[PDB]
Amino acid sequence: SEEAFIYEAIRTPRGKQKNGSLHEVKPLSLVVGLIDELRKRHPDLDENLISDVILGCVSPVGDQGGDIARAAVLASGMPVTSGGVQLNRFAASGLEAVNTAAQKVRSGWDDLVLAGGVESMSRVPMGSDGGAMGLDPATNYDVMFVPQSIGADLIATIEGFSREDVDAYALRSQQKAAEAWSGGYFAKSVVPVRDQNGLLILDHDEHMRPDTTKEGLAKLKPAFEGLAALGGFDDVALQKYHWVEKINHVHTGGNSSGIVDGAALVMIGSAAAGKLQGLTPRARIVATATSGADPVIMLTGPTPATRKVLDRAGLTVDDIDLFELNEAFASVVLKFQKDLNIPDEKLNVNGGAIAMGHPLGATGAMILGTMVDELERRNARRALITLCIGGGMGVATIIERV
Amino acid sequence: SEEAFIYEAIRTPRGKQKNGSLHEVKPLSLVVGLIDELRKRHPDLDENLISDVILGCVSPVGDQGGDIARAAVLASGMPVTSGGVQLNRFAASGLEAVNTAAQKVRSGWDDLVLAGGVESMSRVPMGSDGGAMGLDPATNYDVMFVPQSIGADLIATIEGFSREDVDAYALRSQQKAAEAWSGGYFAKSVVPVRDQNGLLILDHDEHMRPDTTKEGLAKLKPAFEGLAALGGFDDVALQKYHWVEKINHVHTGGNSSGIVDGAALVMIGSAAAGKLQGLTPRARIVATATSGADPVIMLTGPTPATRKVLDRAGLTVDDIDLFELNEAFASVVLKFQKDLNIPDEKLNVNGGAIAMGHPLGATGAMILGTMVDELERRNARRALITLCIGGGMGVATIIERV
Amino acid sequence: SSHHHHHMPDNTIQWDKDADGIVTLTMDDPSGSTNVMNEAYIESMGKAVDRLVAEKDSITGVVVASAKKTFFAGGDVKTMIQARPEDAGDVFNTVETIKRQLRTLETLGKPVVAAINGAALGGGLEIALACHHRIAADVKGSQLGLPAVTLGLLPGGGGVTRTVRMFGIQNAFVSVLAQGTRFKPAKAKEIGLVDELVATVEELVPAAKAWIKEELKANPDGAGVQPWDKKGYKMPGGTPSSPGLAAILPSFPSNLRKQLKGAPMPAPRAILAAAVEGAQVDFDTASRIESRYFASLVTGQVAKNMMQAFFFDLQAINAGGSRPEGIGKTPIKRIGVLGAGMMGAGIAYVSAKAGYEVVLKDVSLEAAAKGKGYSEKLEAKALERGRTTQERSDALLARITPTADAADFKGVDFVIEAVFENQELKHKVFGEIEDIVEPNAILGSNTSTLPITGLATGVKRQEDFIGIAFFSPVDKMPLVEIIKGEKTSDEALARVFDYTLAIGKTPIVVNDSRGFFTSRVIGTFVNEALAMLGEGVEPASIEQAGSQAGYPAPPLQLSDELNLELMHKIAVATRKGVEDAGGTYQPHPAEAVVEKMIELGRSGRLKGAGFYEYADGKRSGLWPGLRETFKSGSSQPPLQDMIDRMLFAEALETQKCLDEGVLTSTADANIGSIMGIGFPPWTGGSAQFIVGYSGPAGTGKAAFVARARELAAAYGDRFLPPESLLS
Repeated sequence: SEEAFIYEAIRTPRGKQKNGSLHEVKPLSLVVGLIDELRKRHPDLDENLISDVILGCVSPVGDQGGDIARAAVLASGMPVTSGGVQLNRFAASGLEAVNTAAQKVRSGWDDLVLAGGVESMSRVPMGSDGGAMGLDPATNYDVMFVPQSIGADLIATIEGFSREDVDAYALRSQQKAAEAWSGGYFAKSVVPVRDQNGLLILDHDEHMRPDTTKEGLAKLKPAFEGLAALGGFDDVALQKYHWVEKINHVHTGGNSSGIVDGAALVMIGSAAAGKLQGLTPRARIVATATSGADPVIMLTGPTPATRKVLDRAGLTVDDIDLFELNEAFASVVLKFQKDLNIPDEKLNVNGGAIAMGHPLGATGAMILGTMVDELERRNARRALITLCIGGGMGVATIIERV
Repeated sequence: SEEAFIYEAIRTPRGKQKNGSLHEVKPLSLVVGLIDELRKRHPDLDENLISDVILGCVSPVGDQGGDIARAAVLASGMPVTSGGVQLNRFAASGLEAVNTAAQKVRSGWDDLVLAGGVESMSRVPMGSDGGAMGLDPATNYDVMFVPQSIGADLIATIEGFSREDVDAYALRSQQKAAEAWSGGYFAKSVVPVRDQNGLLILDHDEHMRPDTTKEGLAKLKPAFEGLAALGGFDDVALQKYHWVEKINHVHTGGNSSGIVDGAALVMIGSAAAGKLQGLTPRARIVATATSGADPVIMLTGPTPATRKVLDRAGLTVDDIDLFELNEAFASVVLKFQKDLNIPDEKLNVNGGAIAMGHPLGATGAMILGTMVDELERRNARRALITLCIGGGMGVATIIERV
Repeated sequence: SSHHHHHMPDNTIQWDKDADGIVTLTMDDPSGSTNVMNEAYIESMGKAVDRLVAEKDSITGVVVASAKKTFFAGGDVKTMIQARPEDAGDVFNTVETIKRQLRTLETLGKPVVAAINGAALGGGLEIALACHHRIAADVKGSQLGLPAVTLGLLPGGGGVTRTVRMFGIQNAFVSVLAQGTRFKPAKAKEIGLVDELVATVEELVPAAKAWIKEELKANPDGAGVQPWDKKGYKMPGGTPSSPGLAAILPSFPSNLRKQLKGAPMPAPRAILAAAVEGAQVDFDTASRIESRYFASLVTGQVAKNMMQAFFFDLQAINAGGSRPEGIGKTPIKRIGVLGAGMMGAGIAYVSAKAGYEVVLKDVSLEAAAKGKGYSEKLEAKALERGRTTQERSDALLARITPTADAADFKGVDFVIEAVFENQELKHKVFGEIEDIVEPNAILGSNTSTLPITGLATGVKRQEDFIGIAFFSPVDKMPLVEIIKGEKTSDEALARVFDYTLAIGKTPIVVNDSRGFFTSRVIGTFVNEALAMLGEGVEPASIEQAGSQAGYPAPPLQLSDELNLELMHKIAVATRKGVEDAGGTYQPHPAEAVVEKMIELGRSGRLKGAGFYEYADGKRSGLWPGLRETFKSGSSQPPLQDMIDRMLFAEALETQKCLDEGVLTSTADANIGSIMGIGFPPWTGGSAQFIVGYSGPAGTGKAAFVARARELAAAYGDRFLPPESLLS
């Protein structure tokens, strides 16, 4: 019934793990700083109309535990009637928070909703929340658990992707991320992280290595191969994919996503909520979808999730102008490009997670806000956002510039 | 647009902490067993139409970490296109999972969705996930953090509730829970927890003490008073409520909710999804709402949340037949009864969390499924479900029997 | 919920409380010679435990001893094999009572010491694990371990719960639980399973009572309290919640599938589950989780399969089942082995290892020395491991007399043959030696396919001629396929049958037929794989289907060890047995695939190239050109159909050997298929796989017929079930 519109979409610069600028910043402070920016952009906005604050968090433990969305509402000074909920859908937690917020608006039971995610991987490492399936032997044995790292090498081995092929994609991601920063595409979106006094801490995605060469990536070692040969996940993955003889370890540190800090926020509301608050819509959520594939490969999820959201919205691949898949692994993107025959001029046009980093809980909202600002710069119509999810899941979202 | 209907609603018996029957059962097994029961009730149901599985979990750490909803989908044999997401909104995580599932159906982007929660407090204690506001000194100091235990004593001190008054409510909760089990109101809803061989583990809410006497509750000690006097939360709470001189510690172990294990599931879908799957609707989600109040008392949330959902659905207190507030503390229910002038013949008619226990992540779905089966037994029309949430939040949901 | 099973059997425990207040429980089962965990033990332990709780005032310590040769071994297998899925209640209550007795003995507040005189296997060690102190006598032949996994069960008497508490999840699983490793009393003290060692068994009890008097005086508070019952107990390696173990904990099931190769064996994964899930909770809750997993296995089909083959079938063969029904005993004074190849050398080793004087002979004194050197590189690698001494190992190598002269067999009463399969060769080789050795000597022949009937026509005393088919490697392969010829005496069977038991190997009796039983059935296995490869099936799937079915070696890899040109000759000999009888030979579709590789010059690993590609004597992946030769991937049948094709083709061929008299019983068919052809142990044998079949069509022999008809309606007429089990 009600139409969901994206009124704002901002994010923080992405730090790094080893000697990161954001290692001193609490993840709660990253969400508060973005709320402070939204007030700076709209000081005369009645925050009592904000019905909920939905955040995505994959490791809600310690600094990120205890409904950090609620901790962000109380610590930022927002009205106590704004609620707050933290959901975890692995890497797509940020995008699903946007989906859940948009679906809340269409239900008519919520007016204006903030959504996004936060993940300080330098303070809360990946997997600190334990694991219901990974640590339980009965569950790890029944459903064949093989980490996402091997699942990427298996796709490249199955689909025939060489070491030079994934290095050719990791190179253009470093370029299109450097081309995006030079052209200033992220100047309006990225909100620099400043301390209490206001002094600068980080103003740029510092995980990037824009001076990357083709010969430099080939000199790296696949750190994904020793864990597979020692842990024994190679033979486990090949027991289900029995028609594959040997796993070709093509993924290294230069062609996989980075372990970075960050947080993103997206303001979603109905047309009546934006008109009443003096807000103009920047994009419209056309359709969302949730599907999946086999959990052993763990990363073939974004392929049926995109086919579901396109057929549900009544569109095709030709009807979409921009495709944004999270660059968790290089072979994951090349797989999605081959499955749907995507022109690479429409696939991660402003770089992705290979160069700029992949904060687990917030990437879904970051690459969404990247597509909202890029649809306006290109003056295009539709954009499609997808992410590969651990557990063989997939979530896709189509937006349309207004 | 689409109307959300509750097709099924089941739950497990609630164990106990000290020598509980469910202390050996992994929380993942509690969600799987309820999925197995849903298949037993509908074997010819195409589970590929199940779009998502949303679970509420307040401490998603260890056994409950790693998107336990996804772990439940893979370990139960459900189709891999069923997704799975774990959200945390404190005690109302189970009800919000039902709300999020219902709002997903109204959006038309999801057909059939499972929702509920799970919390094995005997294996994962409360607060094991850390705390963004409780453990951070800057956050604990800025927003005045005083645990829910004192906030209940403050309401009773403010509203003038004596030790005999809260003991009079805890007694009738033990009676109406014993009257519900004797009459067999929960026979269709409660699903006994059985092991792998099928042997029984627990078939009844074992936290109950139906032989409770008025004189036995008065002999107890307020274990809520020593923590307040030693930790210093009494003076902190009185700094904001400056017009109160002394906090009357009326809450003990016999008039507060119990620390129990359990899990619940609710099957929600559109009318077209139920007709296609041969399912008949048992209730209809009329409206949901999210509001809140002051976080220092932490429990005055269910009062504005009920007023919001009633005015949004176009109803009043007189238009509702049943009220179900989670019995986290006795004074919380007496406060809600006085604020809206509720006849106690409509307030927790089948007992509540004082006798049967309060599993954090699953109570919102348990007391919802209790109201779905009670609207059919009474052949009534509307029922309203509310919960008091940590952080001064409140969530209410109105259902209508179909 | 008591200490007894019912709330009239014999009593199996003695009671003796000395003037110091130290009770001595001496287990002594009257009905047998082995203290076994039966219904009479549960009632005896309950009466002894209840007496300890009632007399705890006048008691200061407890010593658990035994009056048999061994301490305590196993459990009542007669009952566990009959437990149906509806009997899971009684099975759960039974093991709960057994551990409730030990938990009371364990938490008695007084030192309880175990005096381990002999073997402590299965339920035997689990009683010693319930003791606070363990003393074992260093008697050769005494074993200590939890071999419950071999029978498809888990140690459900506190073995999992206590070994994990003593050593940790990682150590206890891989070293004690998952493989059922048996330890010597010297190696047991090394890992902690035993605390003290004594020379003789008479030193046990007086040292146990001396240890209690010392423990009470030097440690009065911690006496009778296990390490995990104290306050500051920290599990070795940590619990699943500690960061050190949780980082590597996801690798535990993946490493298990790596070892088991995806075989449907539910026991090793149940042990790992009860081990980890028990470390997350307290002992008494961990003890109950261990029981629920144990009852899940006992009521299962796989456990009844392994208990049928690895217990009833093995104890029946060693009892003299297929032995001649009534024959005496005749010793062996000197063994003669012909040929110093990889077969003849290992035979001279396992014979000399049993203390038999061996006269090894090849064509040359050069190769005869290299034949004995095969056993030298087996005793040296054993001397490095410290399992034998220099004195004994030099007496073993002193019994073998390698030579090239035929007159050195003067005085041999048992001949072993181990050269190539040439009838004219075996006729002349036996002819040179038949008049030399003792007239009573057995004329044995290690033969693969050549019928013993024709080979016996080359000697004068054909009644003393028999077939003794060993398996490579001889030092480890424990099956001996004894082929019975038409002229073979009944006494010849017993003399070789008693010899096989003397060398610690398991024998089977086979009547002379085509391919005997091992080489005949293993041929249908490799044929089904080569049939699939010719049908366009991916080679990588055939290797996975072979390993996931339960075979130790995938079929294409085995098709390279077994020379591909050697199998072509077997099809030539079979094509001669039918067309010289008049009938039209119906060739298996795998024969055309064999000749396709013969024409390409890839006839197995021996040539250096077969289905795999070999380099520096090491198998190095599959041949890349194998996909273009047979158009791999053109047919993609389900993996479960591939597994059933390689399993049914061997189960159906085993059933034919039972009808044709090739095999006398099903115990030789089950054990012979496992310890010889390499049949999956989870099936319990090729004959047990028929009556114990479990699939998406049912359970038992009736479901086997429907699945065989289903495989026959899609993969050829060769899968139709015989009449011996049809309808």
